[PDB]
Amino acid sequence: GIDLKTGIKKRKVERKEPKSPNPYIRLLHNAFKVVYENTGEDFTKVLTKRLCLSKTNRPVLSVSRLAHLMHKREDKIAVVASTVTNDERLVTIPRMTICALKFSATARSRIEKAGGRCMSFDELLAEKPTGDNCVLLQGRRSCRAVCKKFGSPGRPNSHVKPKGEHKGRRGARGRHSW
Amino acid sequence: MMQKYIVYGRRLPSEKFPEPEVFRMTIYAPNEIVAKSRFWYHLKSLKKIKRTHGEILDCQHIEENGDFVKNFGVLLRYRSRVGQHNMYREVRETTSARAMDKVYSEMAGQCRARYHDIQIINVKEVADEDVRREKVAMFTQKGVRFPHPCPYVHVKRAARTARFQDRAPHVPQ
Amino acid sequence: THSQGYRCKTRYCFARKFRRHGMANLTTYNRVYKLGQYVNIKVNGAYHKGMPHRYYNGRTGTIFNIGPRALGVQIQKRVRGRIMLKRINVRLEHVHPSDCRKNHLERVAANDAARRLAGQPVPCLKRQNALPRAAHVVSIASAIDITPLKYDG
Amino acid sequence: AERATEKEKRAALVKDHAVKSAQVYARYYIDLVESEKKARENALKNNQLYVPDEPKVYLVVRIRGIVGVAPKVRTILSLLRLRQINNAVFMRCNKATLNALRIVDHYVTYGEPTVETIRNLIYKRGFAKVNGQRIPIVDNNLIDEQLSKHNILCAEDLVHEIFTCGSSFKEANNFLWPFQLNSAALKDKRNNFAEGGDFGYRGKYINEFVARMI
Amino acid sequence: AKLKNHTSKNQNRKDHRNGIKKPKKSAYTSHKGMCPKYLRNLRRSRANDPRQSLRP
RNA sequence: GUGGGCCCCUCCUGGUAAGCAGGACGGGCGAGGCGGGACGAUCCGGACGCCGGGCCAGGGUGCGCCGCCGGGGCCGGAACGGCGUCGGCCG
Ligand SMILES: [K+]
Ligand SMILES: [K+]
Ligand SMILES: [K+]
Ligand SMILES: [K+]
Ligand SMILES: [K+]
Ligand SMILES: [Mg+2]
Ligand SMILES: [Mg+2]
Ligand SMILES: [Mg+2]
Ligand SMILES: [Mg+2]
Ligand SMILES: [Mg+2]
Ligand SMILES: [Mg+2]
Repeated sequence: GIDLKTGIKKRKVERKEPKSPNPYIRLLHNAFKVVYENTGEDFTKVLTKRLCLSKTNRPVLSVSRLAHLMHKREDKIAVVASTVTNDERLVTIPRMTICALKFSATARSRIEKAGGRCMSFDELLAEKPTGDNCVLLQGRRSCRAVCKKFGSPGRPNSHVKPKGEHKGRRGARGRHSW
Repeated sequence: MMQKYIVYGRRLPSEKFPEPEVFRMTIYAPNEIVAKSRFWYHLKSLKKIKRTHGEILDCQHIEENGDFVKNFGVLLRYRSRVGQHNMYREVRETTSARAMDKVYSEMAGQCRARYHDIQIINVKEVADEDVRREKVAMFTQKGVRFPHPCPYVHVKRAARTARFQDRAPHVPQ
Repeated sequence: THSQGYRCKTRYCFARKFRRHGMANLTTYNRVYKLGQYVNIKVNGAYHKGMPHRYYNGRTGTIFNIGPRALGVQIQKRVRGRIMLKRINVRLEHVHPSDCRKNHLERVAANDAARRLAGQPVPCLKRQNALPRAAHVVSIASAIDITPLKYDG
Repeated sequence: AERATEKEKRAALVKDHAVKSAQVYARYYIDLVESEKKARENALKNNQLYVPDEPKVYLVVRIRGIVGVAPKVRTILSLLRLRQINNAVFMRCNKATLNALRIVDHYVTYGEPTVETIRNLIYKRGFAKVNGQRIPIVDNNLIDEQLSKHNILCAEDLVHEIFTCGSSFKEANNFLWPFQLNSAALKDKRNNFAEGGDFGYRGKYINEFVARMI
Repeated sequence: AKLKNHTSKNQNRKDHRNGIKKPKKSAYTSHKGMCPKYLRNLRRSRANDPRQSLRP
C-alpha cells in the first residue's frame, strides 16, 4: 500500500475543448490552439480558452459599451469572443475596428457607416495571430436574471428575492415579522 | 554478547555553574546504544540530570584478556511481583563480561527476571580463599576430578543423521 | 448539561483571584486604544455591563470599532467545519492590550538597526532553530564515580 | 546547430570538473578521520576528553504500514515524505525536525550515515524529481542541468553536500525522489531498539540495517 | 423501543474532510456595526478631496 | 444516498453483576481481498489490475503439516495450608 490521501486534493475538471457541433467553432479553436503551442504567447492562450466557454459565460457586448471602453485608445483592435449587438439609445457612434464572433445585422450597418471595420476571427488569425495592438474584452458575466435568485431568501443576511408569488406577510416585513 | 563500557557525562553548563562536575560509570550492555541509555537511567535517579539537560562525553569500550579462570562476585538488586530484593551471586568465568552473561541467564531462569528489571551495584574479583558459595568453591581447589556429567549427549547427536543402525550404541564412561 | 443559560458553568472562571477583589485600578480607563490593535479578552467578574459570553474568555482579536464607552472586537471562531468572523461590543474592564506581535516588532527594529551599523559584512538575520552542539574539549582531572545503590525497606 | 555546440562544450567543462572535485573530496574524507585522531590523542596527554560534533544529517527508514494511523502521526510522516513501508529519506537535524520525529518514533528507525552508505544509495537507488516525474539518475548531465545554480555539477558534489549538510542541503535533498528499498529484516517491529526491538534511534547501526536493503 | 440519544464520534472527521474553511477576505473590513458618526465623517472627507472625489 | 449502528484501546456514569444499559479523543468492521491467531464481521501483520523472479512482516519450525539447530538455568481460579525441589535476605 501507499498513502496518497494526506496533503493531496481531488483533481479538477475544466473545459479543454468546445462542445458545440458548429464546424466553424471547431476550426477556429483548433487553429488558435496550434498558434499557442508554437508561440507561447499568453494572448493566444486566453483567446483559446474563451472559445471553449458555454454561452452563459459569453455574454454580449453593445456598441456603446465598446465606444466607452475604447475611448482614448481608438487606434486599437477590440477583440470579442461573443456577439456584438446594437444600442439604439446612443445616437452617434465613433469610428473603430472590432473583431467578433458574430455581428447583428443592425450593428454591422452602423459600424461600417461610421468608417469602422467588422473583422472575423479568421481575418484576425491571418493578420494578427498573436494579438499585437489588440485588446481582449468581455461583457458582464453576472447580468443574467437567473443568477439573481441564487441563495436563501428568508435568511437575515441574504439580499435575494424569492422565486414564485408570495402574497402573505409572515417573514416578509423585516425582522420581527415571523 | 555482553560488553564492558565506560561512560562519562555531565549537566549542560550554565551561568550559575560554569564547568559542571563530570560523572563516570562502568556499564555492561550488548552494544553502545543500550549502554548510553542505561547511563541516563542512573544519572537521572542518583543525580537528577535528565537526558534533555546533559551530554555524554565518551562511550569507552574495553576489551579484556581471558586465558585464565577467576572468580567474580556480583552485588545486584532486582524486582519481583511482590517488591524489590538484594542478592549476592558468585560465578567462575574468564572475563567480567562473560561473568555477567552467566549471571543474566541464571536470573532469567531461576527468578524469571529480565535485563531491565535488574540494577548492578558491584562487580569484583574474589580470591580463592574468600569465596562464600559452595558451588563455586568446589572448583577453587587442586586436583578436582569428576566423571563426565552427561556422556549420553554425544551418542544422541550422532544419531540425528545416522537415523538407522544395526546395534544399539554404548555410552563410554 | 440539561440547563444552558447565559452564565452557566461559570463558577470558577468568573470568580476573582485571591486578594484581588474590589474596583479595577484606573489604568483600565487611561489606556489609549486604536483601530487595528490586538487585544486579549479576560472577564472581570465584578463588572456586569458589556460583559462578554464565557466562550470569548481567553481569546485574542482585533479592534474594528472605537465607541464612546465600549470597544468592538473581531474574533475568529470555529463552527463545525468553518471559521466565522464574529463581532462583539465589550466594555473596558474586560479588555487588555495584547503583546502577540511584541516579539515581531523588536526583531524588525533590530534587523534594520544592525544593517545600519554595517562588521562590514552583513550578519545573518534569519532566526535559527537550535543546532546540534559543536566539538569541544572538557577536563576529566576531577571525575566523580557513582553506581546504583541498594534497596532500603 | 548552436545547440549541439553548446551541449558539446558544456559537458566537456563539466567532466574536467568531475575529476577535480573527486580527488579533492577523497582528500577531505581521509583528512577528517585523521584530525580527530590527533585531537583525541592531545586529549590523553592531559586529563581531558575530546567531545566531537553531533550528527547533522539523519537517514530515516519507515518500518510500519498504512492501516490504522492517527491523524497527527500521518501528517508528520507525509512532510518527511515517508508514504510507503520501506522508503528512506535523508533529513536535517535541528530542534524543529528532532521534536517532530520523536512523535512518530514507533513508525520509523533512524541514525547517522557514513559517506559509503550515502554513495551506494545514490549510485544504485538514485532517481530524480523533474517536473513531477521520477527520472533515473545515470550520469552527470542531469545533476548539472538542474542544480548548477547551487554549484552542484556532478554526482560527487551531491554526495559531498549531503554528507556535510551544507548551504544548499534543502535543494540538494529535495531533488532526490524518496528511496524505494527492498524489504527489511526485523527482530520485533513493536519494540524500541534499546529494548531489543527495531524502532527508534539506532545510531551507527543504521549502516548495516540498510546495507542489505540497497 | 429505545434508540441512541447522542454521539459526536465521527464528527471531527467530517469537519476536516474539506479542510477548515476561512471567512471571506472582505468580511474583515465590513462597515457593519461601526459608529455612524465615524462613517459619516469618512464619506464627507473623501467627497471634498480632488484626488479621491468621484463627483462628475 | 444516509438520519436502527456496532466493536477495540484508553477515560468515565447507573447497577451485586452482565456477551447489561448510557457518554468521550483516536482507530476499525460496516463498505477491506491475502497470511497468521485450530476454529470467529472487528484480535496480530499487511489494504487488493493480470503474470515471472527475488526479499521477507506477523506467527511459528517431533508426525499429521510448509520450516531448527547450538548454549545457560528450572522442572480458568481465591483466602489459606506444604520438613517437595532449587535459589536468596536478616540475625
Ligand atoms: K423561493
Ligand atoms: K456554537
Ligand atoms: K441492581
Ligand atoms: K474502512
Ligand atoms: K518454596
Ligand atoms: Mg514504491
Ligand atoms: Mg471542512
Ligand atoms: Mg450490547
Ligand atoms: Mg447496512
Ligand atoms: Mg484459517
Ligand atoms: Mg516435515
